[PDB]
Amino acid sequence: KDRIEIFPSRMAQTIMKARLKGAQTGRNLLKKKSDALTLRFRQILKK
Amino acid sequence: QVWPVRQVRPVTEKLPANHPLLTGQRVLDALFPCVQGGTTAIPGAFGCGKTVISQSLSKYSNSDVIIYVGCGERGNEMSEVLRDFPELTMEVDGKVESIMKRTALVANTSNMPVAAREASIYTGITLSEYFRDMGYHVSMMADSTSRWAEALREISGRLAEMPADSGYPAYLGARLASFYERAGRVKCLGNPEREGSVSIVGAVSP
Amino acid sequence: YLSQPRLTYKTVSGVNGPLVILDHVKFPRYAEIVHLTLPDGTKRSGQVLEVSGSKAVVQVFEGTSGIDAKKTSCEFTGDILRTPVSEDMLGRVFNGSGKPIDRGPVVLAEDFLDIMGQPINPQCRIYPEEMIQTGISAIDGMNSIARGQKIPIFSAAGLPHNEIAAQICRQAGLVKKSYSEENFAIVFAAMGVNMETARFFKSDFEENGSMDNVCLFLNLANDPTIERIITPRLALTTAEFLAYQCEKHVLVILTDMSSYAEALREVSAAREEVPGRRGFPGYMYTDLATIYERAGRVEGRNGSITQIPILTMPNDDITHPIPDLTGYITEGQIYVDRQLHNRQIYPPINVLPSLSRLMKSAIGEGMTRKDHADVSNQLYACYAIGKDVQAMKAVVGEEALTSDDLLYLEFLQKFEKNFITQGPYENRTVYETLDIGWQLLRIFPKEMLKRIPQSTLSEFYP
Amino acid sequence: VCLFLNLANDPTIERIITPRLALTTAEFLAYQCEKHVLVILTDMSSYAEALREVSAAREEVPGRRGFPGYMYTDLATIYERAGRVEGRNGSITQIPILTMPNDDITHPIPDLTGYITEGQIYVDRQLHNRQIYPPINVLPSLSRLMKSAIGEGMTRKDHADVSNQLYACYAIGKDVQAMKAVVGEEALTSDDLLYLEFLQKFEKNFITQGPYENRTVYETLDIGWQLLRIFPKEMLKRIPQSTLSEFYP
Amino acid sequence: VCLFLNLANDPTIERIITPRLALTTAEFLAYQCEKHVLVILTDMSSYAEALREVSAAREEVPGRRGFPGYMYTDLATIYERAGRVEGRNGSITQIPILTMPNDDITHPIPDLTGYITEGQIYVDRQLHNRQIYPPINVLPSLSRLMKSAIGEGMTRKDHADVSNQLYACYAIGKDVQAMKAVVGEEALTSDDLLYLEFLQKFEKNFITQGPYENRTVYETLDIGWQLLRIFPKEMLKRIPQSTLSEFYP
Amino acid sequence: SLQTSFVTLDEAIKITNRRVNAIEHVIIPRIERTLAYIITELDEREREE
Repeated sequence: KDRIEIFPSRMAQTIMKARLKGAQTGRNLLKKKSDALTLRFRQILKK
Repeated sequence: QVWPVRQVRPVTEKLPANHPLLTGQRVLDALFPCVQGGTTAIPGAFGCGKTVISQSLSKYSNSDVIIYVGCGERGNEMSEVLRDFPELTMEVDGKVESIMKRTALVANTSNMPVAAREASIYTGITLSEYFRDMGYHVSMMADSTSRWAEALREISGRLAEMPADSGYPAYLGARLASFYERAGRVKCLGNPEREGSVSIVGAVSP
Repeated sequence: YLSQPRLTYKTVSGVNGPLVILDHVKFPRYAEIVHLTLPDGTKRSGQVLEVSGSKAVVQVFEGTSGIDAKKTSCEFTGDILRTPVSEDMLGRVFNGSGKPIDRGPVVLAEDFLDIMGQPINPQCRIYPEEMIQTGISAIDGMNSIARGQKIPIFSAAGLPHNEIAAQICRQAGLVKKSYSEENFAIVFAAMGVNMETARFFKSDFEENGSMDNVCLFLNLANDPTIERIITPRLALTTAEFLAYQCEKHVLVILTDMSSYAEALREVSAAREEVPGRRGFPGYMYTDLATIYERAGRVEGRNGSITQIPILTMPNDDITHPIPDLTGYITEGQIYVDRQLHNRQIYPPINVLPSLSRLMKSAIGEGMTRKDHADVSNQLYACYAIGKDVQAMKAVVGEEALTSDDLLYLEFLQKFEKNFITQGPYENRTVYETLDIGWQLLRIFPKEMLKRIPQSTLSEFYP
Repeated sequence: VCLFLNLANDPTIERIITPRLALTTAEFLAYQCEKHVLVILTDMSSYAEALREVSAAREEVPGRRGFPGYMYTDLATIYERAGRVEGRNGSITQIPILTMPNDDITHPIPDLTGYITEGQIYVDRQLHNRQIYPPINVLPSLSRLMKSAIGEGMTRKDHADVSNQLYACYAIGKDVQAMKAVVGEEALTSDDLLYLEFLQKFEKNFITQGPYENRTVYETLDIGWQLLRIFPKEMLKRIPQSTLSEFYP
Repeated sequence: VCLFLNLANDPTIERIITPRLALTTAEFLAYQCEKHVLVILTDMSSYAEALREVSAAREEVPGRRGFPGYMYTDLATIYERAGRVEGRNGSITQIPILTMPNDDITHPIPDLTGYITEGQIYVDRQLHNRQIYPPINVLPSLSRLMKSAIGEGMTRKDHADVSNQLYACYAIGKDVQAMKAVVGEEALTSDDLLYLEFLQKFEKNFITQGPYENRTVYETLDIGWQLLRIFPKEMLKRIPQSTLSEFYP
Repeated sequence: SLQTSFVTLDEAIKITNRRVNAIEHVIIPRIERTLAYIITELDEREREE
């Protein structure tokens, strides 16, 4: 399971590169959303 | 004298690393010490001021003789070095001595024949070994080991040799091991008793 | 010189592919040129490739079709390929081999030169100091080109790079400080190109009154490969003559060296050398180095040479050998992004991944202006922040934004509206670009200009 | 002490001959003098590199990563000279030391090492980053001879089952730690806390050891029992009940 | 039926001749007796292997993966023996079976067979793992039926449209299945649940079919219509309006 | 009203943090390993040729 099941080929490489970029961007946006929610969390907890 | 470049000059014996190497910089001197006769590496990507490290080494060091070496440096990038390096200054009893008579430069551009680029490193280590048998403390710096490596790879490809993992031929590890062990502190060979050593630092372009 | 008569042979041992085996040759030379005469009366030319014993093999540029085994003949120049060169070559066009394409006469040989060229003594190289005006806001303000800096451009296939090159050629020039622009010249070289984008060049460069300082070379795709490999060296040698033997500053432009690499693969396959990485000979690195490192200033001369080649990236792969090695032996790069082309922005330059290694010396107070570096750095940083803020808006919504975020978004929008877009003919001066940058900067309030020293802000912001 | 030296500056090709001479000496001492001999080789990676260089010069059929195809026979020849022989009190023990090119274990060198020897010890760079003097990863380090010198009469009755239970508990600990790395902390159960405590005490006491410390096997089993007592009696599914009654208190 | 039997224990060299020995008899029966023929071949991978044996023995320049270059022309030769012909009756229907090296669709043999045969039917390992007696993946499959099965004398008018709609629906269902593997069930809309439910019903009823269970074509189209009725009529975009009014209720 | 909103807020926060950790510590290492394996296999094919 530690290796995604796909035969080696150039287009496997391209597809995996694209998926890597998409996953990285999605992680960044999700971390941002968590940050904004935590900012609101702290702000309403001011008092 | 004439001495083959691929042969190690013999020595009477080898000695442990005892004396510490000094640099004017505080951080490198205090927390990550070097030794007289040690081996160091440092990245060499663009945008970092390793030229300042070169100047700090050349101005201020326990050593007395220095060798800058080159194996292809993108033309103008080492043209800057050739312009600015001879203008540097020292202090010896207040005398400027900006001639840098403690440095010898060996440089190569990209268009020089591959053999020259490959053999520049061995030329440098031969010269440092000679000036170490003189009886001094010597220091060497390499410009970019990766470019030497790809020059070696190209020379191998010219003769149509079996490529190893990631294309570079099998010589790499053994050659680097030999090259780096060529350094160290020793007692020189000769009737007047004396001693010397060879520090070394190298660059890596990941 | 040569005083002995030229020789002729008819011994043809055989043919294999584009090569021709001869025999019984007295002291053949390595790369000496020869001519061929088919029995039917056609003329041809070729270059000696390999030599062994009394045998000598020769490649033919125009192809080996129609060669007769016993009724052909050949002649030996007895010498290496030389070029006629002269300063009056401006206004002309050629086909790589030097044969004129337009209706002009043969070039008078003011001098003969060896096409292979020579290496340059590193001791004489002088650090580039000045900057070349290009008329493009992206290339001049956001980035820069020094007198000697070798800057390639990457661009995937099917994107408008020839247009960028043509506009650069049209609007090239020097900064007017107040031995003027007459010293500047251009050598344009296009290889392996369609018949379209060739008529376009030869017409448009004529339509804008600039042939007085241009020396142009064309080599269509259907031409012999040996013409393709030969041409760029010819261009470089004429550039060297015009720049160093005569005091000129020369801007060389090369297009699509990937086809040059293809021709290199061709000649390698002909010689039957074992391919390596991705079917490319290992020594192609040193070959490209030979085609490079013909730039920079030299002591004892007031001239300069500056190379700006273009490349076709296969499938947006930075780790492909061609762009990777080119980066290893060049001092920066300018990117072109597909999304910007889809956004109908005529200059599609994406200035974020691009970088020029010699900014610090190309500009300054004695140069265009003192505030230039500060303005450039501030513009880059705030654009990065603006892209980040658009990403922020992608989720957080417009109502959750601050005034600062609105400033960043508006600045970004106006920036691609004005700073990037130029038009196919708008020749902007450097001062004009800096003025536009200042106008865009004024949108932000005074305090946010963190990258701007206070004195410059007082001088220019009001 | 018998020493055979080879610095890196010596000719590469001589390294191919270097080990066989030492092995011949070991055989002589073992089977003509009844000397119990231990043998150590610093780096077979250099041997593999030199053999690769020779083969590349000889244009021989390549294999994985352009290595010579016949390392199997060669390495078997080098390592086979070990064990004991009937009617003689000599013996030979081999302890080579291998340097991986990097963290990978599927590189051909260790892969062909795996088939030969009846076990292997593993050293983990991560544990060395934790400043543990013997940074040993137990999990990838089985020994194929845990049968003929273990049990009552050799070391002690309750040895093998203790080893197996410790292996299982450590593996479960690694699994739950991986789960905690993602799910969080509040979602973990009591048994997970017990396993984490077991890991912490096991790494603090068992593997940790002085540069000169020398523990007997008996106290090692005592420490193992002390660690095992943390869990309840019923959770040790890897141990028979009789031993549990015999040694738990 | 006429059989030719070449077994694994026989010498491999005669495999080069065997298929032509079959096809010559086939074409004689198809063009000198006007008898319709269904000719079956199987495991062409062994035929390609025999070609590799011969090529390697003859030291010719290898192409892809040691296979000779002209084996493309060879396969063109061995597959171009079907189709009707005027002035006569009868024909040949060619159905080879192809054993698959690992599971790489992009292996040379399947690729070159893909450039010659008009279509291909695909057998999938996942379906066989999930216990489906005809484990066939519709997605990679394709044939040239666009002009054959229409309805004017063939099955019926709505046939091809129904088939295309089912194919599109299955593709979207697999897309939803991929979507569900990422996020939880909460993000599912009504459309996603509909698509998943359709996927299970289609897999469990349409494709699932025991041996000897002959099904009429009209019955298959009726089953497809039953599957289609699950979705409300608005989302069936491919269907022409007249057919939608006629058959959906 | 303040604390009632706060409840839903912290629940959404914990969910998002859990999702972030899940994306970070699972998918990316698998992708990197797959890419390395693919590069190795293509290198092997080229060497054999």
